[PDB]
Amino acid sequence: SRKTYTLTDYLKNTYRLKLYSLRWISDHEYLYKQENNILVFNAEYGNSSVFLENSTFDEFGHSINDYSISPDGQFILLEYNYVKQWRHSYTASYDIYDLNKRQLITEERIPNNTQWVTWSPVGHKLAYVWNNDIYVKIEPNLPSYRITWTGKEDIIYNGITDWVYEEEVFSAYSALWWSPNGTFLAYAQFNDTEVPLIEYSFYSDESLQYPKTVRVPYPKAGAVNPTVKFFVVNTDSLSSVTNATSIQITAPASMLIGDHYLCDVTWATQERISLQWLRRIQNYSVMDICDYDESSGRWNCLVARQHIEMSTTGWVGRFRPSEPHFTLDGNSFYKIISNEEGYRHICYFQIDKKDCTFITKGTWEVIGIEALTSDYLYYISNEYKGMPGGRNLYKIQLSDYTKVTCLSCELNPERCQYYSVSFSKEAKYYQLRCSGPGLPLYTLHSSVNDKGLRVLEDNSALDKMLQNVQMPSKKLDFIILNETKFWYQMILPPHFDKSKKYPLLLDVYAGPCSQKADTVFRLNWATYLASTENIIVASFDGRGSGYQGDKIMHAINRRLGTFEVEDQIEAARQFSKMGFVDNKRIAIWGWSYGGYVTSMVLGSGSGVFKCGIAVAPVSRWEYYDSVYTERYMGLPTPEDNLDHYRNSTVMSRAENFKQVEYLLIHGTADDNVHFQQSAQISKALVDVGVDFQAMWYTDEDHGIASSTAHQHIYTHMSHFIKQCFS
Amino acid sequence: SRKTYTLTDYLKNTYRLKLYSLRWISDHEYLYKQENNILVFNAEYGNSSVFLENSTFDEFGHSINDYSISPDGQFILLEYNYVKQWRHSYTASYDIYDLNKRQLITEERIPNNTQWVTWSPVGHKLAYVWNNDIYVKIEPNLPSYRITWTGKEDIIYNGITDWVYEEEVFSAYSALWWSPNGTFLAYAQFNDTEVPLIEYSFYSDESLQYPKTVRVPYPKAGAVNPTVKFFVVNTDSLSSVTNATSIQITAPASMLIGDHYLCDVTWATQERISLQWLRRIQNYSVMDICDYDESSGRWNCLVARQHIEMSTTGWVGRFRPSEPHFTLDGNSFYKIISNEEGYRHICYFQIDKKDCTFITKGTWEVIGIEALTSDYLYYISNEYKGMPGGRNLYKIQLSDYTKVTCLSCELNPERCQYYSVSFSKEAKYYQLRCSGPGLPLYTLHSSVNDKGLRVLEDNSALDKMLQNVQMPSKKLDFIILNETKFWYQMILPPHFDKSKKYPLLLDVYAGPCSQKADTVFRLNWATYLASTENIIVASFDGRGSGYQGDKIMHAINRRLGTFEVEDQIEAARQFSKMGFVDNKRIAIWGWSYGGYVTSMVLGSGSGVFKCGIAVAPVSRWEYYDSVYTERYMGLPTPEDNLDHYRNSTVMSRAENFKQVEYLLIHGTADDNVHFQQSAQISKALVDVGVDFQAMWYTDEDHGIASSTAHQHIYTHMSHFIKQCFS
Ligand SMILES: *C(N)[C@@H]1CC[C@H](C#C)N1C(=O)CNC1(C)CCN(c2cc(C(=O)O)ccn2)CC1
Repeated sequence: SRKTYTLTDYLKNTYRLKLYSLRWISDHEYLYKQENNILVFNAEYGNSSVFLENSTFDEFGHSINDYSISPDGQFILLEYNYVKQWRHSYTASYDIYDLNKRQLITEERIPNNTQWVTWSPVGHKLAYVWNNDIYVKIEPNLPSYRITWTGKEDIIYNGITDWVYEEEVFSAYSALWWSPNGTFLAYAQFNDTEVPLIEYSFYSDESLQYPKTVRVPYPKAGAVNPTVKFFVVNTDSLSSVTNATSIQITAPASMLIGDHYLCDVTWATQERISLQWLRRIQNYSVMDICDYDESSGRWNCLVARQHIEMSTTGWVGRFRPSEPHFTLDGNSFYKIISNEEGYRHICYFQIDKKDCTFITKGTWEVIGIEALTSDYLYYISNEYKGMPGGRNLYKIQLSDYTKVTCLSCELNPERCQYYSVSFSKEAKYYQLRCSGPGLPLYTLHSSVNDKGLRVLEDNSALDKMLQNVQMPSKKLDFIILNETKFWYQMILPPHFDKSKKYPLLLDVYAGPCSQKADTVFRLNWATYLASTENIIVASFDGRGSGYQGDKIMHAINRRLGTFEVEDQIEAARQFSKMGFVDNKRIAIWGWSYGGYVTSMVLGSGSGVFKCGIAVAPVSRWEYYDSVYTERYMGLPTPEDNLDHYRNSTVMSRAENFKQVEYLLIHGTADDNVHFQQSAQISKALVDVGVDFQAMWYTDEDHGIASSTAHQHIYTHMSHFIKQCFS
Repeated sequence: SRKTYTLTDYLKNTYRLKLYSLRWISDHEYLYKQENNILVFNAEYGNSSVFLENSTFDEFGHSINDYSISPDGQFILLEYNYVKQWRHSYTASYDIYDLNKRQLITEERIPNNTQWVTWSPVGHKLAYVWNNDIYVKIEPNLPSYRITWTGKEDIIYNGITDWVYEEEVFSAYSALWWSPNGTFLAYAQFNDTEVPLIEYSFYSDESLQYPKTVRVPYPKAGAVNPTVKFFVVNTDSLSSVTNATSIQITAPASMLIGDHYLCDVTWATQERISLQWLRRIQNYSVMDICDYDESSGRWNCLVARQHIEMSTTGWVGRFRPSEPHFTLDGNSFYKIISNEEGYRHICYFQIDKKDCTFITKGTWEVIGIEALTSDYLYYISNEYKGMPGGRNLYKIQLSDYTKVTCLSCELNPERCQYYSVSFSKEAKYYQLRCSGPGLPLYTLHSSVNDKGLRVLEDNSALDKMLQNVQMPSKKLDFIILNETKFWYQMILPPHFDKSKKYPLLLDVYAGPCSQKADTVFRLNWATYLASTENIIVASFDGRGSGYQGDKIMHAINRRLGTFEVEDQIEAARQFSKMGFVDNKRIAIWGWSYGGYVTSMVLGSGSGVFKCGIAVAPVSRWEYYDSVYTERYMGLPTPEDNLDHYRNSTVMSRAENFKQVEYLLIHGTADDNVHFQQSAQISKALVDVGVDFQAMWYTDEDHGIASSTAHQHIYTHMSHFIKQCFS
């Protein structure tokens, strides 16, 4: 009939998804920014007004890529001169616009090249980092107060994370946390003094005669890690002639005994803060609860009021220990932890009591706690229909755990099976975001009766466009591997005929706690391969997968590169045994961890796969960062796990590549997974006489996301797959 | 018929060429090494004896990769622990062996990591460089005399060249010159203090956790160059307590006025040395002839003995001003210079007279002066049959320039048209080396009558093998473009049929003063392409080509990337008009300058070529080194030749690559043509949306010559060509 979803539709993004990104400014109003003007909406009735006109800054003389209204409704922080750094960090220029007098504050403005900026939770206080030092501005137009003086590029970081903490433990650039009402400002300091540096070339624009060398503090497995220190300062007792005084919170002793990390800071009350520490051997973590001492000024963390979280089967937390949610009086909290059965559920704690109480249970897991009222506890879980790849919002009554209600399950079971949620300040209202299996659906509700107020966006426009295109379908099912069931998904070509034999591409990631089989609606490269090239694209969640309990997830503990690749191979082998797969044309590909798995599978000598594509893969764990690698592999020492670090490299399987067609791709400026990793893969293949294909992307990083490089890499990969299958 | 010359034959070197490398130790004898022992031959009769048995060093305990017998016959220098650096430079360990007492010297031995070592020209003195300083040994077993104390890594070089001087001017690591009888030791000192560094990553073995950054002083076009100083020391006037005094030889003023180079040093007599200096604008060069002053100890270079060499059409010399050949008394000399008609011929000079007298003339060129007696001057030229691609030995009478005799022309006109020669100490005997077009043939002759004494090697063995294989044929001919004729060669498939239409591969280099069409016999990749794949491999010498006079060579002055690439297109366009060429399958490939040209040709938008391969190409001249680049391009300033520098880049033609299949290959540790150059090419292609093939070779340099890499790249390229043509 009509056309198919082509490679150009994907690259040029002709079929666009509509979103509904709102920013709650209260328990009743949210701002719905548009391509032009920002509106303010009344959640209850839906009426709206204009918060500030698009023309308001026609003559700002700079392109504004982001705004950040103070919790005051009094000021607007304007971000411009954006310059991306790593995955989360970046620098920019900031201007404060006074909403009152509609004037642009021109005095004592924030420095250019500022690293981080954030308002206080309540007032209009400002805290920012610049040149690695922390500054506080009690008033938009008032002079700033330097809180720290030790900041030093690539060495001492105050209020901001270094490379590894940004990527692997905080997933943020910021390392500062205001107290509930803004009185205190807590921050972290990182010392990269002896951390080795990764060095690589950056060629820049053509006009650069000499390539520059980029050097950054990056600790590879087994190397010297950065050290951290926590501090708290009172933003009210700050003079303007005396240097602010920061109180350091240290220990615990079970942590200070060796290398450790700071993996979480959460304020309980206005004078109570919780901190979670993790040993370098991420087997054991400790939460300290510290209270402010009025007539002392310092903070005390009572031993006995601390809680230990450890595992004997694997590491702690999914990626790190979960975050606690404190009750009004801060004398108790709720947090996700692994069951005695290995399933993650909500445990209820009394700050001075060792044993907690699980308020949920079952062979499913709580993905996260979304909101806590004195009445109910709202959380997301994959309980419904026993599908680990589904996400639903549930509320449990704190007075009767026996009373848990599903708020998303039945809204539209056919179209919606994967939800995310966004509550207002007091959780009076909430916005549900459905992202599959049907077209993304955004709606608004009220917590009191859980009444559906209205549809914010149903993507009806895209719906109309897609009915004139031959789209692929998605199969989400499971297979059985010795007692246990493992899920998978397959993007099936239009007019799928189970009688016919199709070529198959295994799309892989498979890193610990990952999930490639779900109910999410996507418009990606796989859509095109299936719609236009009639290729089945499958993904399988084997041992190591998350959201299914620890027996499965911790199965690859200390053994990266074993079961998770073997299982990907076993899936393929079983997919071909379903009858609609041409086992002479089965390929595999992945990015980053997926690149590692792809390479390991292709070098396994299974002969199952004809060809494969590895994009920015890890080739050996000693090349990757410590925080992530060590979490699963332990330490690369003969006393610990060295032997396996050495047995799970790609280069040792070089000889086996003689049987396959391989495409190795990598960005030269990858700061995460260093080009080095592929450099060594290609070298081992050359030393063994194996022919293969390669492609480097100069000055591109781990995402290979610039507009041009992105279109080029997927175009190159399409050709490779088409050639391998035709 | 039987079999063909396969890719494996080329890669595994199954069909070995034999050589007869001899070393003249006197005017009557020479040394001829064997895989085992070294023999000594009597040129007159041919009888030989063993100089030193192979077993001699059975239990040396070290793999010796090179020997060096003193011009004494008394000692043998043993080279081991060899470690390569750039094209000519390398470090190693050295042990001396006393052939007199057949003892291994163990006292005061040469240090490890020695950068260079050389015997004096007559006795058994030794001069070596270590840690950038010069040392002298009057006796193999005696304490060494330090000569210099300024040596500093990557900064000050004594006795050895820096990167650019090694590659572009001296084509050697060595920068020290012994006087004829060994009395004086002259050397050059290089200062790279402000020379920018090229930096690139070296991955090393898999075990290396953090990649290393290599940094070498390398001046790119227009950058700050290294400065040079010259000194001469009397190695007979050394105490053992006094830090020997080096006498500096400075200027000339016409040189000191700005940036310049030392491009040649030649000793005239025991007390007369000659130096040649060149302006950074390699248009003007001054030669100084200096004399040792007995009651001064210093050296004086009399203006009046200095000769100037300059050019108005281009640069001076083929790659540098030619070297002088002095008559016994050092009162006059001969050297190859450009004619008034633009052809290089031998000119005769009186050391104190400005004007010289050409002793040869014609529309052909003297390639080199090989020997000089009181009676004759022997030289190589391409006069015979008027074909620029042939080489023959000639001897001219000093009494009558009218009497020039060809000593190789007729020895075997069918088999031999390309000669080189090696004279004995007093030119009483000489060995001729025919390297094509037939199999290489080595013979001996006596100068008195020019009588052939005997055949040294005729490669009869290799001849027997090759008869049982279908070898390709070689056609050397020319075409005519506007009055002028340009030569070309084609490797033709076995049983070539001018009626049939064959696919054509244009093997290109085309650098200024290059020659790809000659009568040399070669067993290489092209041999495989033609023999086994039936592909015609052609090469064309257009504008910029050498050995045909300046009109042709200087055509591209200040204009690289113009006529030389255009002509290569014209040649293909001309070949495809001979009838035995499938104009639908014309490919092109090259290395270094050939890579550059191939890239410019593929980006020309000519429509003539279907695909191409560029290996380690130059992409824009500002990225290449100053000495070579500025020699033809001048300086990259708006006051000089900047506009053309910006007009001859490969990336400006990115768009046009849409019409061809391109393969970009580059070693990552290329210290000569930096990976950066291919990195900017790939970026321009990505940014323009052009698809292509690439392949990097980790830790490989300009030659990509490691055993495995070499086999790998030719295998990869073969697949590419085969695919493009089948
Ligand atoms: C590739 N994925 C590399 C090598 C293998 C290892 C894994 C898995 N890699 C990492 O980069 C590890 N770091 C994390 C776990 C990658 C996934 N991740 C993440 C975060 C966001 C976000 O918005 O915060 C988005 C996508 N992926 C967290 C870091």
